[PDB]
Amino acid sequence: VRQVSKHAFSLKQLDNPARIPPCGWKCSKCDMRENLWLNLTDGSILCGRRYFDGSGGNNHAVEHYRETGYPLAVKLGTITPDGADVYSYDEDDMVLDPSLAEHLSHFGIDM
Ligand SMILES: O=C(O)CNC(=O)c1ccc(S(=O)(=O)N2CCC(c3ccccc3)CC2)cc1F
Ligand SMILES: [Zn+2]
Repeated sequence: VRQVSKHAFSLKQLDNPARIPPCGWKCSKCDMRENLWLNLTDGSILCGRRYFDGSGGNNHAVEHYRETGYPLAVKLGTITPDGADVYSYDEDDMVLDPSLAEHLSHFGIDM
């Protein structure tokens, strides 16, 4: 079972966030329109990491975590009323975010 993040009840989300619509996303740093991760601190939309077999993206979301420390990201296209795929860069694991509806509503997203 995925464990609840240590950040789920303490996450600081930045002021004056930009709204995120329900589709049309692109990585800000490359052409990818799939495997995109919404950082829950700042609403950045950046591609997933590259793996040893060539799978995955161009590491833009994990690069962004390394620059900012902003720990949680949600995989766009996985959000339903019951949850989403949430990764914690700080905790090195997929995690549950019981505050995900609040965190997504910060960006105008209705789970
Ligand atoms: O990429 C981002 O910026 C944000 N996400 C992540 O860092 C992330 C990290 C780990 C996981 S994992 O442990 O489930 N696993 C997902 C399959 C991976 C795999 C790759 C090649 C062949 C077989 C398996 C191994 C890691 C899922 C993730 F989404
Ligand atoms: Zn990218």
